[PDB]
This record gives sequence, C-alpha cells and structure tokens, in this order.
Amino acid sequence: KVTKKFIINASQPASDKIFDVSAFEKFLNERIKVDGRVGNLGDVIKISQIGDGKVEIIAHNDLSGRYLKYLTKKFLKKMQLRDWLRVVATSKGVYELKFYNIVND
Amino acid sequence: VRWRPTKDTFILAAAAGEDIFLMIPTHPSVTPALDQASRDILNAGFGEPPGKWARPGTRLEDEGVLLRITVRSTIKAISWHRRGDHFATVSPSGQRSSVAIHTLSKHLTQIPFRKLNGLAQTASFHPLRPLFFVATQRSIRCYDLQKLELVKIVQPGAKWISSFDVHPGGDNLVVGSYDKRLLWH
Amino acid sequence: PQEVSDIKKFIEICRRKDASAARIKKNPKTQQIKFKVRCQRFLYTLVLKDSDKAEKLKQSLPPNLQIKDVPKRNK
Amino acid sequence: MPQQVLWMRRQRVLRRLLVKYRASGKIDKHLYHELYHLAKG
Amino acid sequence: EQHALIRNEAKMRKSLKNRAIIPRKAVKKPLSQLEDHLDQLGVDTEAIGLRA
RNA sequence: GGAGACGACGGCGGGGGCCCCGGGCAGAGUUCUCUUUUCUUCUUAACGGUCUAUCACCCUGGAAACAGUUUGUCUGGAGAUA
Repeated sequence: KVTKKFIINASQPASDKIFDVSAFEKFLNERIKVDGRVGNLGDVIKISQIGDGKVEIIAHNDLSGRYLKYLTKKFLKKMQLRDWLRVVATSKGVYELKFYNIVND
Repeated sequence: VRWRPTKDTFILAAAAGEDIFLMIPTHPSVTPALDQASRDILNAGFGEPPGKWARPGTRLEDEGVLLRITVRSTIKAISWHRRGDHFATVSPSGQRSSVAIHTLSKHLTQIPFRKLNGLAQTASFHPLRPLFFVATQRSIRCYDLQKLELVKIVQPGAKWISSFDVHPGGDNLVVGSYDKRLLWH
Repeated sequence: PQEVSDIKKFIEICRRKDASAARIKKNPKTQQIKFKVRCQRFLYTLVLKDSDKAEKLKQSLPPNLQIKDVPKRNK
Repeated sequence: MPQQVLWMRRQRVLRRLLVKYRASGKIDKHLYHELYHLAKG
Repeated sequence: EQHALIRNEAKMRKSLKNRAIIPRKAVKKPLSQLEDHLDQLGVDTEAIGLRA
C-alpha cells in the first residue's frame, strides 16, 4: 500500500518547444511494463501532466526511477535530442531535462 | 522477606531454603475486594527447567501461602521490580544459574546472564530506567535489561561485598563490606 | 582512543592540567552528539545522543578550553 | 558432486537425526548404537 | 534513407573493439552545432535566445 | 623450569578476505527495432575497551543389554556416557 512518486521536469526544453510533453506521455503509456509486458498499465502506475512542462508518475509497484531515466533516454534518441539534452537528478525523485554545456564559437 | 511494591496487591515473598514462597498475609487490611485482586494477579499465569512453579501443600494452602518456586540451589536475596511483575533471586553457589529473574504473570523463570565474573551476592533493580545491578564479591556489574548487555562495572575496594542499595534518583550507590568499609559510589 | 560513557567523568578529564583540545561533533543523520577532549596520551570521546544534555554540558566545561564545533569539510 | 562430498553430507544428517531421536526419547541407547552402525554401512 | 544515414553515423562513432570513451557531459560542444541541428528539427533558434 | 625453539604430508572444521548472484541510490553506454537493459561508486588501518573456544583441566558418579563417536580413525575402571 506504499506509493512512490517521480517527477520528470522538462520545463526549459518545453519552453524552447523542442520537447513535446504530450508525445512523451504517449510514449510512457506504451513503453512502461508492469508484469513483464507492455500495455499492462492498470491502477498500479498512473501518468499525468502538470502544466509547467512536467510529468508526474505515481507507482504502487516496485518501479525504479532508473527505469524512468532509461525511458526518457530512449525518447531523446528517437527525437534526435540525445546529443544535446541531458537527464540529471536534482531532488529525491525529480529528473530535469537541461542542455549540455555550450561554448560560444 | 520482601513485599510487592504495588499498594493494590499486599503480597509477600519469603525465601526459605531453595524454594521461594509467595503468600497473602491475613492482616487487618485485607479487604475481600483486595484479596480477590491479590488472588487474580498471583494466579494469572497458570495458563531440567529452571524455576519449577507449583502449588504448595494442603497445609500451606490453608495457612495462606499460595505459590512456590523451587530453584537448583539455596538463595540469599530477593529483589522486586517497581511494576510488580518481575522479581529476581540471587543464589550463591548456583554457578551459571545464580541470578534468575521470574515473571509472575507468565510463571516463567529465566537466567538472563549466564557468564558472571565472580560469586553473586545480591542483585537489585534500578529505580527509574530499565536496567539491572548484580553484585559479586568484589564488583557490582550493571546490565541493561533491554539488550541483555553489560554497560558498566563498579569496583569498590571491598574484599567481600556484604550489601548494596541504590538511590531513588538512580545515580548513586552505597556499598557495605565485611571489611568494615562503607563506600559511596 | 577511549570512550567515556558518563558525563561527570568527561568534565573531570577536561579539568585535568593536560587537557589541550576540545571539539564537539554533530552527526545529524545518526542523531547523535560527540564531545571529544585531548589530554596528551589519549583522545576521550563522549557519545550523548541528546540535544538537551549537550547544551548543559557545553555550558559546564571550563572556559579556559576554547570549545569549537567541528566544521564540515576539514581543511 | 563427488561421491566423497555426498557420503559426507549424508552421514552428518543421518547422525544428526539419530542424536535428535535419542535426545527426544523416541529411541533407546541400544537401538541408537545399532542404527548408528547400520548408517555407517 | 534516414534510417541508413543514422545507422552510418552510428558506425562512425563505433569501433571494432570496445574503447574507453569521453562522456558527453565532459566534452564541450560548439555554439554553431546546436543552432544547426535544431534548425533541421524545425525549431525557432532565435526564440530560445540560444545565445544564452 | 618455561618461552625463544622448530620435520613432511593428508582429508575435515571454524574465521576473515577475493570471486559469483540479487535489490536500491547516482553517473555513463547501446537504442532502425529489441533489451524494467550493460558498465562503474557504495571503503574503514594501527591502537584500546568489551564479548566470543575446540582441545585441555576440575567436581559428582560408577559403565556389558557395552557405550560415546568421526568423512576416516578411535576412546573408556590408569574412570567413559551424562
């Protein structure tokens, strides 16, 4: 009866309009697997959006945030943003999308 | 002879030989309401083992004593707990079964500390915090009863410790000795 | 290094003539407090595990020994 | 697993059970000695 | 064709045997490459004040 | 008088390390597709206190309806099991 909450913050890439938050929510609903299979998203795991470019994932099962880091890393490669967008952990269960370090040429 | 510290019971524990007797004295103040509560508490636990609990004889039942706990060797000291459910008996020359703690509500006798450095003389309970003092001939070892571990060793200069008492504040000791010395710790 | 398990022993060590250094260590994750005093041969520490007794002990040590809290990240 | 290691593990659990039965009172001394040597075979 | 171009660029970074590589958090990337790549993605690079 | 001060080997037991396996935190890697995925960090000295023992030794007692007992051997009225 324990609840685990993870937050993926994509506020800066969403304000740049380079990251589609709605595409990431649909991606998470097709890729998260519960009992070894995809599409088994029942009441155990729920995904919602917060209006600041953030995605909130609430899990009653033993869902790892490393799995959530692996899924957002997969989405960046499909969107060709892996070379330029990086996933960091800034809080206990908060993962933030930010740019890599850029040097002026 | 030692009284149960609770004012609601009026129960006496007497040390005669090996076995320990618990009685209800026929006193002017034993109200039948108090006697029934005294009967109920002391009989609540009837639902080579150390401490064989048993009923005394028909002569002893009519006289007033009500329980009997026999141990392996003769005992010399009895110490009561504040709540009244625990009491301990020190039996010198009992070796590893020298100090036995008895639970009255469960009719259970246990030896908490098997290895004891020296010959046990007298034990006592702490007046505030849950822990136990056991005094051998030349030392007074303090044991914490929750973790069953020794936390302090008190070393008087006595050749043979006769008796010891603990302050109600629980931070001081007076130690009596057969070599004439009274020591404050 | 030795361990002191009582408060009034620790003050007797701090009142010795060779008591040179005195430090106070905060361990908040384990919720404990350590009082350490250096008196030449040995380092004696006292683990109190109480905030209230640590404040009274801090006021009871001699003012000659400049008691200092241990700063995080030692140079 | 080598037969040496198996014989060995079989002998310990057979001797542990015989001690437990002799301590619990389900067998006597004279039946325990016969069963010990039958186990050694 | 885009699948083959991505697969060819993967082989450009890959080696025949595993080598120790520098993480992207460690390397430093030019300003002009970010505006170039986001322009292919069809993103207004002047709106995001990409000049920090 | 003891220690210093002592041969070679064998099978067994205890204890610590190294290896292997699973989870979690954090970072890194593959990603056309697949991979709740792969890799890396997760350490604790001298010294001091306290607790922990096979053998060995002591007390009681007297053992054949022989017993205890090891993987193996053996041990006991010159005192075994308990």
